[PDB]
Amino acid sequence: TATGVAITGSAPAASMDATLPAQLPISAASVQSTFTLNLKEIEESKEQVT
Amino acid sequence: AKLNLAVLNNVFSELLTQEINRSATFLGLLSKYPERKSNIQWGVGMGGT
Repeated sequence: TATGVAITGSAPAASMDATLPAQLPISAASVQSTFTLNLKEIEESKEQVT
Repeated sequence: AKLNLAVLNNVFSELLTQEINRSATFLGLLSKYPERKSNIQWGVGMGGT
């Protein structure tokens, strides 16, 4: 603050700024995907697709 | 109170006699083939003329 006092005044009260945090968290979750493919499906599709 | 009576050790001999019958006779002469496909399809010809 910057207030106006008299010329013979008495030095008004103090003030400062303030700095604040944000804290923005990540370790909770994760996006994922699965397949479940066989071992014989991979074999007969190496000769039956163009 | 014999000197070596409880300090005997029982040792088997090399006489394994496998007595089960695991015989694969008809499988042993079929001329094995591989098949990396879904199913075998072949053609059978009939009459008609």
